[PDB]
Amino acid sequence: LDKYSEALKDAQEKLELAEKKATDAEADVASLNRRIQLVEEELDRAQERLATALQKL
Amino acid sequence: MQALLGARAKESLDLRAHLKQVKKEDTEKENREVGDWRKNIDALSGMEGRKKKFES
Repeated sequence: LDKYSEALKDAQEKLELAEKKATDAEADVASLNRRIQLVEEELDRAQERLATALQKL
Repeated sequence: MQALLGARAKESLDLRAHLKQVKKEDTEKENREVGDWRKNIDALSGMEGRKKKFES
């Protein structure tokens, strides 16, 4: 029991840490997707503004 | 024959040059020194685990 309880506190702690890693990694998948979309949007806008600048050119 | 026309041309171009000079002075004073900044973002991506603060 102590071995399963301890194996569990460790599987569970490793899990909280892996889940945290996933949570934080996911927080970053999301922060990266926000930056990617902000930058892709600025890029598409740079390209819209470029197409416009080129049209205005 | 051409005196008045020469005078008006000189005065007009001089006025344009004066306005361009006075504005270009201001544009020239400091140019890169009024440059940009950085604003770095992390988005908590460097999270390492638990923290002393009580929010978590």
